[PDB]
Order: sequence, then structure tokens, then C-alpha cells
Amino acid sequence: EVQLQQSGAELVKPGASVKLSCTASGFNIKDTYVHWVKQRPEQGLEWIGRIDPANGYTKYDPKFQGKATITADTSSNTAYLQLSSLTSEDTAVYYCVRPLYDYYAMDYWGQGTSVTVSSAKTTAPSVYPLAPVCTGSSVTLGCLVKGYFPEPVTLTWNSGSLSSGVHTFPAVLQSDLYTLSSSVTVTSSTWPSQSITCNVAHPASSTKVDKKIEPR
Amino acid sequence: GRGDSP
Amino acid sequence: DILMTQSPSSMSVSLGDTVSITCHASQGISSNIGWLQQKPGKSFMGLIYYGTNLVDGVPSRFSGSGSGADYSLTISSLDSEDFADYYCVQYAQLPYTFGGGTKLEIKRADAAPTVSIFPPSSEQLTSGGASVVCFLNNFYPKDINVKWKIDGSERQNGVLNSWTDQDSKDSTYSMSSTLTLTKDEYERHNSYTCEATHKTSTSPIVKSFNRNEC
Amino acid sequence: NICTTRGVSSCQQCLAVSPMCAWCSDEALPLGSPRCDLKENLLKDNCAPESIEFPVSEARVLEDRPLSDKGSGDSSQVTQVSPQRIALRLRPDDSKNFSIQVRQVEDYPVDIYYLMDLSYSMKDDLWSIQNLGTKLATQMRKLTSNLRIGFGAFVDKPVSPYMYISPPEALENPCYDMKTTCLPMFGYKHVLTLTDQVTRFNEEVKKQSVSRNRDAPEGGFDAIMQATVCDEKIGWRNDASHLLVFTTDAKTHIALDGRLAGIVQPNDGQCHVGSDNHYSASTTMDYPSLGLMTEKLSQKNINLIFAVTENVVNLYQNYSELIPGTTVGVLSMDSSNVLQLIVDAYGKIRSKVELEVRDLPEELSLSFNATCLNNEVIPGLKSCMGLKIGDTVSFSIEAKVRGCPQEKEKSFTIKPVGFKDSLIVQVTFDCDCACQAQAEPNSHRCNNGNGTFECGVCRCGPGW
Amino acid sequence: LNLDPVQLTFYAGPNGSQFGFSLDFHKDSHGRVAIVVGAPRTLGPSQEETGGVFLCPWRAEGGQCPSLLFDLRDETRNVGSQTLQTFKARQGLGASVVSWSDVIVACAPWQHWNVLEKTEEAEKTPVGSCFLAQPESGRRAEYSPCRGNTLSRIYVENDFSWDKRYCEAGFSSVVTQAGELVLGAPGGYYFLGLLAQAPVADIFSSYRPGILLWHVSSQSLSFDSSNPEYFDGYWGYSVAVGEFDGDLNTTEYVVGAPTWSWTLGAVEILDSYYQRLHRLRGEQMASYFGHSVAVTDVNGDGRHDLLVGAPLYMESRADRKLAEVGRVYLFLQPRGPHALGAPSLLLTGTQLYGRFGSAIAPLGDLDRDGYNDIAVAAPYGGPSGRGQVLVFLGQSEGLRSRPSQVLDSPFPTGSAFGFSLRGAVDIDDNGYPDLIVGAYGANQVAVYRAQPVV
Ligand SMILES: *[C@@H]1O[C@H](CO)[C@@H](O[C@@H]2O[C@H](CO)[C@@H](O[C@@H]3O[C@H](CO)[C@@H](O)[C@H](O[C@H]4O[C@H](CO)[C@@H](O)[C@H](O)[C@@H]4O)[C@@H]3O)[C@H](O)[C@H]2NC(C)=O)[C@H](O)[C@H]1NC(C)=O
Ligand SMILES: *[C@@H]1O[C@H](CO)[C@@H](O[C@@H]2O[C@H](CO)[C@@H](O)[C@H](O)[C@H]2NC(C)=O)[C@H](O)[C@H]1NC(C)=O
Ligand SMILES: *[C@@H]1O[C@H](CO)[C@@H](O)[C@H](O)[C@H]1NC(C)=O
Ligand SMILES: [Ca+2]
Ligand SMILES: [Ca+2]
Ligand SMILES: [Ca+2]
Ligand SMILES: [Ca+2]
Ligand SMILES: [Ca+2]
Ligand SMILES: [Ca+2]
Ligand SMILES: [Mg+2]
Repeated sequence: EVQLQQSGAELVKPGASVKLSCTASGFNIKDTYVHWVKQRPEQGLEWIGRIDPANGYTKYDPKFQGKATITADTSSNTAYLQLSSLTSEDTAVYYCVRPLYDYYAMDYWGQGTSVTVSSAKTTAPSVYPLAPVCTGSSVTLGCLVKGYFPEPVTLTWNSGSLSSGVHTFPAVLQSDLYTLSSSVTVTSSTWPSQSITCNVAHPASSTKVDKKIEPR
Repeated sequence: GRGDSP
Repeated sequence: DILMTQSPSSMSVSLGDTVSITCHASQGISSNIGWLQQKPGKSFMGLIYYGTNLVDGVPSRFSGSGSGADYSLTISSLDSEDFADYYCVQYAQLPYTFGGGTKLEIKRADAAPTVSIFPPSSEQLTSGGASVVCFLNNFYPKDINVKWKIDGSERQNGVLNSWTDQDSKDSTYSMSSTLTLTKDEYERHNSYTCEATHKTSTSPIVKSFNRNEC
Repeated sequence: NICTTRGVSSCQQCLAVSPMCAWCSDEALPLGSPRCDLKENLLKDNCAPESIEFPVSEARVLEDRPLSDKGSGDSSQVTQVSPQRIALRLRPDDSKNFSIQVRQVEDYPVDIYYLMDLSYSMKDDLWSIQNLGTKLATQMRKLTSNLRIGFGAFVDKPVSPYMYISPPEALENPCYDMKTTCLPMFGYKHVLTLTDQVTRFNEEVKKQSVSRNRDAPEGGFDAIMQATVCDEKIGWRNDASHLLVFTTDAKTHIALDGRLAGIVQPNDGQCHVGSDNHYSASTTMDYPSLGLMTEKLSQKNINLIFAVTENVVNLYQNYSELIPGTTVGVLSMDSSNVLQLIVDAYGKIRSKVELEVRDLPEELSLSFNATCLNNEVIPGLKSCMGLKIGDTVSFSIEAKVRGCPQEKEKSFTIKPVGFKDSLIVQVTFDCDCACQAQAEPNSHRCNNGNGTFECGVCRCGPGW
Repeated sequence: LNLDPVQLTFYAGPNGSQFGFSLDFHKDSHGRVAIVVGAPRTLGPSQEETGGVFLCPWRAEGGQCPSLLFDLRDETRNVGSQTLQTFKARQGLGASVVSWSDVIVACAPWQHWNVLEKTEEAEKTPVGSCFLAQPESGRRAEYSPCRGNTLSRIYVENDFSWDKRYCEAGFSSVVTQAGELVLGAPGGYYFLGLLAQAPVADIFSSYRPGILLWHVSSQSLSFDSSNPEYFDGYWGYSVAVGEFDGDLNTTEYVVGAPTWSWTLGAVEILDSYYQRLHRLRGEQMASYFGHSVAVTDVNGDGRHDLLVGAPLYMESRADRKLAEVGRVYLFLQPRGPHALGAPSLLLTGTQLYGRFGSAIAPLGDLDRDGYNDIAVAAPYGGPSGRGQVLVFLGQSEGLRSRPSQVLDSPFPTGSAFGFSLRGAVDIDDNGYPDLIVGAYGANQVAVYRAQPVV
């Protein structure tokens, strides 16, 4: 079976360089072309270039000329994508791609390698409880995890107990730091009657804070 | 290659 | 560079339906086109190559068609696994170029958002900052607009938004908005509000509170 | 003796016994005297000398022109073999000897057709030989006063994949992608018919240029075949040494290679060079085989010379062994030494004398003693080597007939390979008696009409 | 011995088509035997020669045959800022044909190919191509392993390495029992010669029309060399398969290189990875030793033996003279892991220029005595030069030195009777294996039926 195992998520500072990899599994890297594609949420998919591992000849989209360099080592059955002078715009997900039958197609894809450029150092999150204002039948609480880096973080209520009826939102980049929040909805007879706690863990800095929600 | 040339 | 105009940007449909995505190149590409699938939170999978040829392993309910500069991807009888993102790509000329993409979303009856606002915590206030959070939960369709107002007047600077993917077993959407100010700037004003505008209600859903009061 | 103890019935049977046996057709012969006996014993019994039938094997010459001292002058009235014709008479199970002389006549006419590889690697060679015509003439002048030289060129079959067929520009100029120009590809073309006007060679050579093709081996063997079998166009003379000088620096295509161009039709060994002077069957007919090449070279008496570069000398030496009569020389990378190479080949070519026999009856067997160098006899040898132009050798020959053949008159030929002259041997088998031409059918003496009377005895008539 | 030379069957194609250049037997899914015939110069769509294939049903009286249709149109594809081009004019479709299972493979060794990019090009060259068909279903596929998209300039910059532009894939062909197609390409790697292999199943499942350049991952090609012994060797002029390493799980390749080592000629035996197990050198230069190869156990010991033809071999004769007559060599495979030694038998032609050994066909057991037999063609032999096929019977010690039967050509002069041969199949179902003989010069095929021994 054909599979492309790419390297783990990278995390580097602006101005530095990084070298991603794409190892062939179940076949010879030298069989077909190998392409690199860049994906961003707003911008979308962009073709960087290709290489023919057999000989080493490459093609690049002029937009990435100088920034991107594609290479390959048939000995280790791997293809590489090296980026330089990294900036914020270089923050994206990178995929390695090869065709199935058609020489020029794009059929098989690697799982993708995440790259993130930031000058921020390992910073722990600030957990702030969110209680409503001083009424209805159903009540809603919240939790704010502001100013932390890098990702990710695991948020749970009552240590996994309270699961259903919860909405944890995707983290967002607050100037070189991440911010995340989660809401939970229950009945009026559940709070403040029952105790509810916000459990946030940030493995990167090795910290696990717990804040119990208090009324006003 | 292995053809016509000195 | 060849431009790939892909439409529609998104569509709301149900299972068993037959839907068709279209792609328009800026010039003729003679069937040199491929269709791709990316499930939410996962990598890509090849569907079609050279216009009409199915990638090995792909179900036959998928089919490609077209010629010149216009092509189509069709899914007969949608399956629960087919709800995902789709992209077209041309390889007639280098550099290869991709289409904008198309997101197949689950369709359901409209639903009004559950708005909830939350004043800055004591812990944060003593830290020197102040963030007002506003949750908008379980609504449909996804199209929604939020607006922050301080003392009645709109505010645009210092606002962070975040949306969740369509929920699994209820097929709704939720949103989160956070207005971040300084402790000092926060105490200059009294009233704070977030207004939600959704097709469900012609009038905007409002929720507010007042500093130095409860 | 064996004659009497054999108890022969007729004069015919008597002679067949042994070459030493004789017969007596005399009427007045004693009671029990054997009519078949030694000629001496017969005369001792008062046998009429005229009645004696005793043939004797002999060999006298009919044509015996003296060997020429010079090959110049005369419209080929040159004699290099003597005698030219002899009459031979043999009786059953007998033999007789006769001699023959062969000379390498000085100042004999010479034809030299220069067949040149003009693929791209030979571009420099073409510059070196722009004065070969005159220089060669000056040197050969010391050996012959009748020189004629000619020129022909070859590359390879003008068809893919040997030929470049794209872009269209490459057809008119194969060297288009090299900042230069060369001729469109061609298989074989005749340029200059054999002539004594040597400056014609120089000037023709100065207007020649190279072409270019894809694969190393070239189509020289096609050119060799056509240069051989196109007599009139090339212009070979009847009475002259024929030298075909073949120059190349590469391997050569051979029979069956042509299938890579979709050509399967075997070479027919026929002429296909028209008025345009190009080989018109190049793209439709396969390369010739070594065997077919040998046959035609031998038929037209052509001495093939492989003048090739040292990187392929071994190859062509090995081919030379499969095509007898061929000579090899080491050519420089620019053909700068081809002059001396030719002069040396000519020497080596006229340094051998090898006898050959044609149309020899089944009943005759031959044997040869050779006298080469300085009167040195060499039993069972029929070929001399290490000769110089002007030298003369001789062979002693003995023919032995086995029994007596049905046909009483046959003729065969003994010719040195490559030579024009030859010795014709008219053989006559004498196994009959003269008295048989005056027999008496249904003679009154023989069983009263039931027999025939010949040579003194009674024979059982025909039908019994 | 027991082929019937009195009541023949004749099949005919169009004049000038070279009908009979190649042939083979074909069994349909039901076991019905038919004959597939190639005609390399059959006219195509634009009234130009493209070659063609015919599938003749068995009939005692023979006659004309229906066509096995293939696409004969030149193709063009604009992709990846390049232009791919195929050229089928004079491609020689049907220059080789072979049948396996219910599939037919017909090749066009001289199909040309080119790739354009702006002002540059790959060069218009004969990469060759094979066409595959499943007649009963109508399935069609192609296989052209020597096609590439590298520009001429790149080959020059790399010293013309791994240059497969003139392969002429399909020049020779053969299929393993397991259904692996092996192609001889005597022009591969700048005329060294190469071999291309790929499972038939994977050729079909990976092929789509209009692509022109696609991957067959399970394929395997032989390798380039720097040893001058291989230059202009035409390695793959002929090919065959068999069992020569004692391991029944592996299939070994037999490859002819008629001009190997400066036209000395050679035949090599390889494993499925193109590693060399044995090499048989030619006896005489230019004899084309390796022109044809045949594998079959002739001495009934269960061990495949090898036959090599050298159609241009010159025998020595009285007065130091040579006579081109052709020769065939027999190599018996010894017991256990050992190398094939000197030949066990030498068969030599008699007619001058007869080309004895131009083709060698295993016949199976013709006379049913327990030993496999063979047929050798001399397409210009016989006292009239019209062509002859000689049958040799197997025996405990190899082969009989004298033929048991001789087949004189029923066609006129120049028919090339015997240029193509194929036996070992019972077409009339009488229990005896039969022989088919091609005569492309006459555009006809002759069927000889085996009969009970007289
Ligand atoms: C022109 O013809 C000459 C003369 O035939 C030819 O030279 C010969 O080349 C062959 C092949 O290379 C040589 O054969 C060798 O003989 C020696 C003994 O002298 C052996 O030791 C060698 O054995 C090796 O090769 C064998 C197979 O051939 C193996 O069985 C063995 O294990 C070894 O690997 C080898 O046989 C031969 O010596 C010469 N002969 C002479 C007289 O030099 C030449 O190659 C031809 N030239 C061209 C360009 O065609
Ligand atoms: C060739 O030479 C041989 C000797 O080498 C000759 O043979 C001799 O012939 C004479 C004839 O009188 C015999 O007496 C000798 O006994 C022979 N010698 C031998 C050893 O055989 C022979 O005659 C010569 N042949 C020719 C044609 O001249
Ligand atoms: C035959 O040989 C003898 C010597 O044995 C010689 O004297 C004679 O001249 C020869 N005969 C002829 C005709 O050459
Ligand atoms: Ca030179
Ligand atoms: Ca050539
Ligand atoms: Ca095996
Ligand atoms: Ca055996
Ligand atoms: Ca048998
Ligand atoms: Ca039968
Ligand atoms: Mg050359």
C-alpha cells in the first residue's frame, strides 16, 4: 500500500529556517514526481513545486523562488522541503503529493506537517472563570484561557464528568499568544446547586490549573 | 553517446 | 497562471440528494483536472483524475464530467461521509493551481442563537486587563453577524471571534466573541453590549450589562 | 605376370588390368600364347609389331607463350602463366606429371577505389587527404605506369533510428543543434569513376563534406557491395589489380541489423546505383552478409583493404579472417598515414601465389610440389608466399586417374587466385583399342553368326 | 515425423500486408483454439501502412480472417506545459504477437514518440508500444514502458545515460505462466538493449485512454551498463522463459544478444531481477548467435534445455572456403546447481544462404514417444531456395542428429516460409500437437496437422 509519512509539527522563530520531510512507505520514492503544497485557511491551497527523485530536477512556482527548496534522498526514500527567512505568512500546513497513474496528476497525499512562526517563548495560560450577570430556566457558564503558547490545551469540566452540552472554541492568535474559551449550558437547578469547575492543562509548560466558577 | 562523434 | 473559479462556495443539502460542483478555468485545460476531498480535521484524498477517471478505492457514486474550460463533480445519493470540503486542481500548465473550494454542509431547520454575555473576572481585573465575552450557541444557518457596543456606540478594535464546525448530532453552529480592553479604559465607560443579527429574527438579539452594577 | 594370370577376355579388358599390359591382335599367334602380356614378351613370340596395342600416357604442350618481363604496354597481351594449354593422355589407373610457372609481372596496371566513411567523426580526416590523389600517384609511379583512382563515400541507412528525423530542420542539416552545418544523411554515393586524371581526385575530395547520424556502427558494408557489383559505374578494368580501400574509425552494421529499421528483405547482391549516383535500395534492403560479400569480391577479383583506426583494428582483423584475401592496416585518427598504408597493402597483396583448380573430374586426383624462394622444393604444397614483384615460382603437378570414365574427353583449369591467366588441361582417356574400330559383327568365325570378331578373338554379341 | 504434408490448411491476408510475419495459438475462455496472426504492413486509416492483427478461427479449409481491431489514430496531449505525441505511421503493428490465457498481446516496435516544450523537444524516436486485448469482452489496453518526457538537452548534459528513446519495445515478446509480460527492446539504453516486465493484470488496471504517460508501479526494467562488450549488442533481440535455477517459485529469463561483444553474439540467462546466472558466447563473429532462442526439455528429464539459432553461421569446407548455411546449438541443463557446459549437439544447414536456425519452435511430443521434439526453419533453404522446415525428435541423449521429416514450402519464391513458427498446440483436437508456419512474403499461413504414426 502507498503511504506518505511526513515529519512532526515544527515550531520556529522568525528569520530562521526549517526542513520538512516526506518519507515514502510501501514503494520507491524514485517512482514518480513528488510535489509540495501549502494550505492556509483564508488563502487556500498553493502549489510550491515538484522534484523528480530519480535525477533531482525540480520546478518551482516563481512565488516561492528563494524561499522554498526541494530535495530528496533515494537512499532513505525521503523527500525534503526547506524553507528560509521564515515569516508570519509562512505559517501554514504543508503536504507532500504524488500521482497514482497519470504522470502529471495529484492523487496521493501525506497527512500534512504543521509549521508555526513566532518569537513567543513557552508561556502558561491565564484561566479566568466566567459567571453570568445578576434568571431564566437554563443557565450558561464559561471559561477563558488567555495568553498561552504554544498550542495545544485540553479543557474539560469537572475533570471529564460534565461532557454533553459543551462548546469549546478553536484557539485564536492574540499577538504572538493564543486565546481559547469554552461554554457550558445546564438548568437553573444544576447551578449554583452543583459545583462546576474548569480544568485546563497546558502540557508544553507542564501546568494544570483548575478554577471553580463562582456566582456574583 | 556511444555513437557518431570523436 | 490559470485561475480556477470553483462554485458554489458552499451548499446545504441532505442525504440521498444529488449535487454537482462546478469549476471554471480561465482557459482551455482539456480534461487536465483533478478533484480532491478533505474531511474536517484530516488530510486530502484523491477522487478524480484526468476529468472523469476515478482514483482506485473511490465509490462509483462519484463522477466527473466536462470539457474545454468547464467541468463538474457529481455525487449521486449523498452519504453521511461525503459531507466535507472539495477542491479542483488543473495540471494543464505549470504552476498547478487550485480552486477556491466547496464545503458541503448538513441542512436543517433554522434555529435562533442562545446569546450570553460575561463581564470581566475579578482575577483578570486585578491583573490590569479586562475582557468581555459573548457566546452565541446552537443556531442555523451559519450566516451570523455580531456587533459590540460601548455606551451605545459601536466598537471594532480589540475583538476576537471564533467559530465551531457544524455540530455532529444537532447540526448547528456556535460562535464566540471577545472584546479585550485595558483596566483603565474599561472603567471609563459603564454599559456594554453585543448584538446578534440572524435571519431567524428581523430584530437583532441583544444582551447587555452595566459596570458598577448587578 | 599379372597380365597373363588375369585371363582377360578382350583387348579392352587387357588394358584395364595395368598400364604395363599390352595386347596382340595378330592372327598367326601360337597355340596357347597369352594375347595379354608385357609388350616385350609379345615381340619375343614373333608378334607383328603392327598388331601390338599398347597405349602410353603422355603430356605435350599446345600453347607455351613465354612469361612477360613487363606488364606495361599491350592491350593485355601479358602472359603470367606458362604454359597456357597442354594436352594430357591417360590410360586406366595411370598417372603423368607436368609443370607450370607463375610470375608476379612487374609494372602491372592498378585500380584503387577509395571508399570513405564520412560520418561526423571523420571531419578531420577529410582535410588530411586533400592532396592524396597526387601524392599517391607519385609513389605508385615507382611500381606501375597504369594507375587509375576513384572515390566513393558512405554513412549509414538514411532512416530512423539511424537518422535524426526531428525537427524538420534536422533533415536538411543533422548538425543543426550544434552551431554548425553538415550534409543531409546518405547511405552510399559514388563520386569519382576510376580515372588516370589524379587531380580529379584532389578536387572532388575538396568539395566533399561529412554528415551525421545517431549510432556508432556505420553502413559501410552496403557501400562495399555496390562498389563491387557496379562494374560500369565504378569503372574497374579487366586486366588490372583491383584495390578497394575501406577507411573507418567505427564498428560496422552487418546482415540482420536492418530489422531495427523495419527492413527484412535480404540483400540481393545486385547493382542499385542509378544516374543520381546514390544507393537507391539503402532504405528497403538489409545489409549484406560476410558470405555474400565474399562471393562478389571473389567474382569481380577485388582485393579488399581494411584501413581502420587502432580502436577497431582487432575487430576488422577478425573479419579479415572470415573474408580470405583481405588485408588490414592501422589508420591514424586523421588518416594522415593512409598513403603508406595503401602502398604496403599493395605489396602484401602481390606477395602470394595460390593455385586453384576448377572443373576437375571425379576420376582425377592431383598433387603439387612447390618451388618457392631459391629452388626449394616443398612436397604437397600449392601456394608460395613472401614474394616480391618480379619473382617467379614453379609447381610440379601429377594427375592420377581412377579407372576409366564413361566420357573419354574432359578439360579442367588450373589458375592462380586473382590472376587473369590460367592453364587449361585437355584430358583424353585412352582405354580403347584401335582394332575395335574394325570388328566383325555376326562373324562367320564366332559360333557361326552368334558372335563378333574383334582384335583376334570372338566376343559374345549384343543381346546374349 | 507424422505431420501431414498432403492436406494443408491455408489462411491468407491482404497483398503487401506481410500477413504471417508473426503468429501464435489462442484459446478462448471455453478452450476453443484459434490462430492470431500479425500483419506489420496492413494499411490503416490514412491509406498508410500501420500494421494490423487478425484472429483466425480454426477451419480445415482455411480462408480469410476477421480483424482484431485496435486504435490506429495518432494521439496528442497538452499537459504540464508540454505536448505528448504518438506516431503510428509505419509502426509495424503485429511485428510480434503472443497469447496468454484469454488475452492477446500485439506489438508495434517502430511506433514513434516525441515531446514538445516551447522550442525544445525530446526527439522523435521509436520507443515502440504494445496493444493488449481480451477479444471476448472487448477490453483494450496499451503498454509503452520506454516513453519519457525528458528534453534532448538533458540527455546531453547527463552523457546519454538511461536513454530509452529508441527501445523498440515489443521487438520480441513472451509471457510467463503466472501472467507476466516480458518485452525485448534491443534499442534500449542507446542500443545496448533492455528488458521490460509487468503483470498483465496491472497493465489493464492502470491503463486509461488519452493519458499517454502513466505509471505501472509493479513493472521492472533492466539496467544500463558502461562495459563496452554490451554496446550495440541488441540485448533483447529475442526472448524466452524457463526454469534454470532449480527453484520452481522463481521464473528465469533467456535473452538473445546477437551482436554482443563486437558481433560475437551471446545468450544470457537471468533471474527475475535481471541478475545474470549464465552466459553463452557465440562461436563465430557475425553469425548472429542469439537471433532466436527456444526453451524445452527434449531429453525427458524434467529439466528445461536451451536451443540457440545462429542463422548466418559459416561452415568450413574443402579448400579453406566458408559457406553461410546457419547453425543451431543444443544445451542440456545438468543436474543440480551447475553451469551449462559445452553444447551437446550442433545442427548445421546445408543450403547456401538458407539461414538454417532463423526460427526454432518447440513442438511438444509430436510422435507421442515420451520425448519433446522441435522444428527448425530455413526460410530460404531447400534445393530450390523456396524455404524448408525440418523436424527433429527428442531422445534420451538429447536430439536426433538427422531430421525425421522435412516440409517443403507450398508457396512461390521469396515467401520466407518458416520465418515464423509455432507448435505444441492441438488445434483440431485429435490428440496430436500441430504446427503453424508463417510466410509473410506470400501473406499466408499454413497449418500442418499431426496424424497417427504410419
Ligand atoms: C578477435 O579474435 C581474437 C582471437 O579469437 C579474440 O581474442 C580472444 O578473446 C577471447 C575472449 O576474451 C580470449 O579468451 C580467453 O582465453 C583465455 C586463455 O588464453 C582464457 O583464460 C579466458 O577465460 C575467460 O573467459 C572464458 C570465456 O571465454 C571463461 O570461461 C573463463 O572463466 C574466463 O573468464 C578467455 O576464454 C582469448 O584469449 C583471445 N584469443 C587470443 C588469441 O588473443 C578477440 O577478442 C577478437 N577481437 C575482437 C574485437 O573481436
Ligand atoms: C613431389 O615430391 C615427392 C618427394 O617429396 C615425389 O615423390 C617421389 O617420386 C619419385 C618418382 O620417381 C619416387 O621415386 C620417390 O619414391 C617419391 N618419394 C616419396 C617420398 O614419395 C613426387 O614425385 C613429387 N610429385 C610431383 C608431382 O612432382
Ligand atoms: C616429369 O618428371 C620427370 C622427372 O621425374 C621430368 O624429367 C619430366 O620432365 C616431367 N614431365 C613433364 C612433362 O613435366
Ligand atoms: Ca577523425
Ligand atoms: Ca551509424
Ligand atoms: Ca526458477
Ligand atoms: Ca533436459
Ligand atoms: Ca517425440
Ligand atoms: Ca492435432
Ligand atoms: Mg561515425
